[PDB]
Amino acid sequence: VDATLSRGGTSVDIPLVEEGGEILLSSTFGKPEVNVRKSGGSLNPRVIDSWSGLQTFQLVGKLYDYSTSHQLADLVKTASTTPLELQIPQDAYPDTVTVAPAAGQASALTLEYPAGRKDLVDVSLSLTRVDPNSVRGVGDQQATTPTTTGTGPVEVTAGGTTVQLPSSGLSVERTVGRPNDAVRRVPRQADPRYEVKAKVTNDVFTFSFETLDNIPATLNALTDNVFREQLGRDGVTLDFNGLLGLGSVKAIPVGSSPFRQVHQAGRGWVTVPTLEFRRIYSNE
Amino acid sequence: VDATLSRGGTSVDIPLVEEGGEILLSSTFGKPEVNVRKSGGSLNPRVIDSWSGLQTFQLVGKLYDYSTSHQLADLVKTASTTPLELQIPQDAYPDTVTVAPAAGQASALTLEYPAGRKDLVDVSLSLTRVDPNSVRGVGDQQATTPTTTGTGPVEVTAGGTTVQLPSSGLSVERTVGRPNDAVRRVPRQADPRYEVKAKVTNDVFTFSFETLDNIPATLNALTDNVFREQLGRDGVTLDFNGLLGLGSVKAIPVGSSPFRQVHQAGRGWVTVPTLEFRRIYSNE
Amino acid sequence: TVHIDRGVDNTQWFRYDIPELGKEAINEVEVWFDDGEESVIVDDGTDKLDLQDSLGLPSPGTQRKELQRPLVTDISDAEDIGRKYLAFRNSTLSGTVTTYGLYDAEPGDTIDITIDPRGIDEEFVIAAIEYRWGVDETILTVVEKRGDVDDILSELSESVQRIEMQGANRDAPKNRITTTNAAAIVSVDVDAGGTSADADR
Amino acid sequence: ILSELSESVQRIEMQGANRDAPKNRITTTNAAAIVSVDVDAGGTSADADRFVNDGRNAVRDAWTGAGNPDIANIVVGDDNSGLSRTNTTLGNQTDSVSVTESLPSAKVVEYSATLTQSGVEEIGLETSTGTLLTRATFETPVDLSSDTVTVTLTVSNDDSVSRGVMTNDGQTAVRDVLADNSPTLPTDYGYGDDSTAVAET
Amino acid sequence: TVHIDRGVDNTQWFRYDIPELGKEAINEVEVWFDDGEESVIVDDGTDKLDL
Amino acid sequence: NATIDGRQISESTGRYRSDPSRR
Amino acid sequence: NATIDGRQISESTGRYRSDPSRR
Amino acid sequence: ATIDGRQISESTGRYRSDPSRRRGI
Amino acid sequence: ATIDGRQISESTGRYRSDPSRRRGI
Amino acid sequence: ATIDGRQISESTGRYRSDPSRRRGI
Amino acid sequence: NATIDGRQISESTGRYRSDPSRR
Amino acid sequence: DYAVFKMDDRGGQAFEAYPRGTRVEAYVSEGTEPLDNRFTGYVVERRENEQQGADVLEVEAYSFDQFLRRNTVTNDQTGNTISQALADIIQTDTPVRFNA
Ligand SMILES: [K+]
Ligand SMILES: [Mg+2]
Ligand SMILES: [Mg+2]
Ligand SMILES: [Mg+2]
Repeated sequence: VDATLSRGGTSVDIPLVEEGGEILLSSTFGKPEVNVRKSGGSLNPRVIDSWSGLQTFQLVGKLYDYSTSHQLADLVKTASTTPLELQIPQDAYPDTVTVAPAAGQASALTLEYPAGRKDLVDVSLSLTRVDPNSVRGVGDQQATTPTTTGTGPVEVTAGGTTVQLPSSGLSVERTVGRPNDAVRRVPRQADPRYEVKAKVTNDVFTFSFETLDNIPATLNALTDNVFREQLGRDGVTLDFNGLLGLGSVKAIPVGSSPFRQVHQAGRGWVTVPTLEFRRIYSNE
Repeated sequence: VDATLSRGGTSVDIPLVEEGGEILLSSTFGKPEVNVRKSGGSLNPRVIDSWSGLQTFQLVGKLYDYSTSHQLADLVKTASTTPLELQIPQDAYPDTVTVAPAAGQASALTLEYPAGRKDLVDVSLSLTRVDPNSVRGVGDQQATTPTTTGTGPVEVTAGGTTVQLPSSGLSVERTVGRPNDAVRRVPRQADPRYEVKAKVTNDVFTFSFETLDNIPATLNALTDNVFREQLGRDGVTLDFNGLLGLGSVKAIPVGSSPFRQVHQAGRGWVTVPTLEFRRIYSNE
Repeated sequence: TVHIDRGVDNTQWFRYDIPELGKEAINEVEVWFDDGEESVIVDDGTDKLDLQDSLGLPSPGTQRKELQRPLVTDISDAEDIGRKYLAFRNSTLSGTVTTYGLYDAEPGDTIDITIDPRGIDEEFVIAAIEYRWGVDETILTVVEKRGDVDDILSELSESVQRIEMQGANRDAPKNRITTTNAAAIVSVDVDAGGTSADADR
Repeated sequence: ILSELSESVQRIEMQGANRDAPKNRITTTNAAAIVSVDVDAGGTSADADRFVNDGRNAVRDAWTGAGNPDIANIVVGDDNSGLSRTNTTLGNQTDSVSVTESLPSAKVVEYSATLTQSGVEEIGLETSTGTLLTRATFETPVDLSSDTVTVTLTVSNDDSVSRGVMTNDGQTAVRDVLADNSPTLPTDYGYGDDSTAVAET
Repeated sequence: TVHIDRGVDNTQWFRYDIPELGKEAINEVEVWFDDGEESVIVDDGTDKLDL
Repeated sequence: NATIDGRQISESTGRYRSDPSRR
Repeated sequence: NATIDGRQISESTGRYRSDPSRR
Repeated sequence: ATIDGRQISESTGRYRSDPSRRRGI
Repeated sequence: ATIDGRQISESTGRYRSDPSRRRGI
Repeated sequence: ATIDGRQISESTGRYRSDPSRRRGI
Repeated sequence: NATIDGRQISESTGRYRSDPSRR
Repeated sequence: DYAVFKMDDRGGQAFEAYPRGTRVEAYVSEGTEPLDNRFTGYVVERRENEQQGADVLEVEAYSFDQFLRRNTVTNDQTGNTISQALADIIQTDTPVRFNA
């Protein structure tokens, strides 16, 4: 029917609906902590199984409002000692499992806002099963997605110059993860221990668009002020101006390939397959 | 239409033509040198941006002359402190940029001479943007492709035995790069510094063909004399005999998979998907 | 005397490594002094009693070192030798904290460090500071710095030097030798019928 | 390699020692008084307090018998920045008032004054000679209008010190050092043979 | 005096590293004793002749 | 996975990792 | 990217790589 | 993969000295 | 990849000492 | 990956000796 | 293939690997 | 003889349990076999570090052989049998139990 993810008073329902023959739920069972002997004088190895196993849930679905999507991002990113509980609507699973965002992963949650669709968000969740009684931590960090009520364009501000992203072909993806949390082996439980850490998280916004008019000016302004400048300790201000109900975030392009300009034969315009921003310190 | 790549008096115009909706020009902007904090007590990381960015150009195109193809390879492979300058026919780019062949790569330039396709050469170029004023080095090393005017078969000579490669399905690919050049971060400015090193380059010839007749003799001669012998400090003489205007090169097959004999169900012949040779020391 | 106003807040650290170093600690030093003719025992009672109660030993848990300082004739100076030996071997915090900036900061300065995951919220003395460009790291060593293999080697080296220099008359008549240095370059040019040699030696 | 060298060095180190030498003994003993600071400014508690290095040294020098700190003034200021052990003065002093001294119990002393000053960020106890003993800071400015500032100093044993204790009488002496109140300063040392565990009483 | 009855059968090991160590070995030791006034030579003839 | 003389130098940190979000 | 006790043992060589010829 | 020799040698120092500390000095 | 400092230092001990064994002590 | 213990110990010796050289000997 | 100061720390084990069964 | 224990910690709470000289015992059980005390010792080093987000506590412990190692023979056993010597040395110079 519909899958509930909750943490105390906060609850999000994820429809678990997809087209046709698509994978809605994947559950992987693992024994990552078995020692299989690499050598020895027999034909077949000796083994030892002496620790908790892995269970991973990969949930795919669609959300019907942006507000719920931001609540899901906040719920996944938040550091709290309160168990994150997952309710799966299929008989092969118990009514509630205690979960962590995927154990070492930058991408636990992917939210996609594709072009040409309204009030329809693609959700991908990776969750690790943990022991319900072994959620351990000291810190508490409530995550908040900045929200506002405008209609305005997506604006990148750096060094006093504001660049408005083209609306044409505009597609937005948000990835969220908690890679600094530790999921650790326990001797004789079925499930691992979850160390909740009040530490740095992953939060990334990826944009794709077609640049159609004032093409040099638009691309040059972005590349001059963002890529060909040293941004210091500061970064880009990335303002959604109320598109998807989102507000203003502080970010920086990270790594070797965060922005790409693509020219195709026979076309009078420039494609941007990726413009990738990681969220930086501003949550003081 | 044409993109111009030049160094002093040497100048190669590359048509930048392709079929349908193929990618002609990709430009990737990056900040490889941003420090994003992997940990810390914030929800979102602190960052510092203090160094030059990265701009990479990938050019796909075609050449209508084999002579020009050899000039392009020579130009790319040559060590010289004279700037390699690129002129791009698009308004988003400044009229000239200073470039290095792709920073760490063995494959900066690929030239394909496919079966059929008389007087059509496929070009792929990877170039890194460098500071016009920060091109530094000592040595000049002019790269020369050996050229001759014959018609004869591609001949492979090792240990006094000569093997003529089948004309049937014959394709030639050449790969050129300068991995020993340093492209180095500098503070306080947009583009990195180019250290031109009069040192070893990458120059590789790949052949694809179908062996139709005298199959045992042809394949055995190559395998017995090249693969099952030790070649010592010397190698193989690879003579094009004027095909594509090319002459005689000294080479060796390198690695695990330089040569493959492929047999397919219901076919009376052997396919060689790759025969890969790297150019060895020969200049005195 | 000095404090660094810009502390290491919880948002400002990004790596830490904080031990208590008690590997080399002992609780008894006996120092022989005069011409090896008199002796003093320096006696850490606390550590001996704690090891007894902890391990369940029949008697106090003595761990001992013997030193001879034969030029020392004052007992109270021999005490200081032994005390100094104990003090420099004691258990201490000696942590690394990784932050940014702090170019004005020096060893001997004080700084506030808050690390919530570690339960640290204190004012500490900087023992050492290290600056890394490129990775853009400032690495603070707090409270104390201890070596590793270099600590073993330096302790041995000093001991060897002390034993080597025994019996040397320090009021001995000095003598001097001066190390001085000069060179002539002989250049060779060879000309044969107006043709210069390509190489000469 | 190191063990062999070390074993060799030790053998040569101890070579001239008379092992029937007269033996002497020094005992290493350790105790601490915690002094706790509370500041109340017109019903508002200070967010942070430091017993500064000058104050620690004042008590140290008094314990040697040099002389007691003469606590005279409560000083108030307009700067909450750079609170440390190392503070010798207020950040920015605005007003100064003469204290009244109260001794509510053994182990505690109170200094209080009535004061009018807007925008108080910081408060301190100051001796006649200008030595700062404590500095306390407020997160938000306090407006004082004939309000009582109280500084309370409480003396306690450091319960982290193993197998040593400052007695109730010793803690009273430290209080009396601060209160100029004829303390029973160290004049003597004793040794005994009862092993019954240490207590304040 | 004690034997571990279980043993290590050919199926029970799974890594090994067995050297003969001989880089420290010498064949003559001379010891000065009695305030350095007398000496004794300890003589390993086998190793001397084998070398 | 790295070895010196056939012995593993990889630390047996008991930390789990599990498949990334699919996209 | 490799670590001992959480510190990186990779050198911060400021040497660029940029993606190879497409083929 | 470029490995920093100062980083390795400085990181491993704790473990290099430990056998010696176990044996006294 | 997380590398065990104990196993690096323990494995390389034979090779760290060899330069000195080559020179006597 | 197989790592040569001789190569690690030979390459890092430079850096193992520097802390002690900084302190005299 | 790994390097400290340009020298290879990988052992020249003269040991072969060849492609696995296709599947 | 030594032991190394690796633990997860929160807000440094476990670090406080292991002051230098505190008693540590390691017990082992495989299957349904009863616990064997395999190591007894005392803490010499507690270390806590940042390991990729984890707060990792290493406790390092030494054992009783340290007391024979870090002590010296005080009186001379010249003209004693090895029996008489062992009695003298262990009873005077070491904190361990003597049983003839
Ligand atoms: K009194
Ligand atoms: Mg000459
Ligand atoms: Mg207080
Ligand atoms: Mg008084």
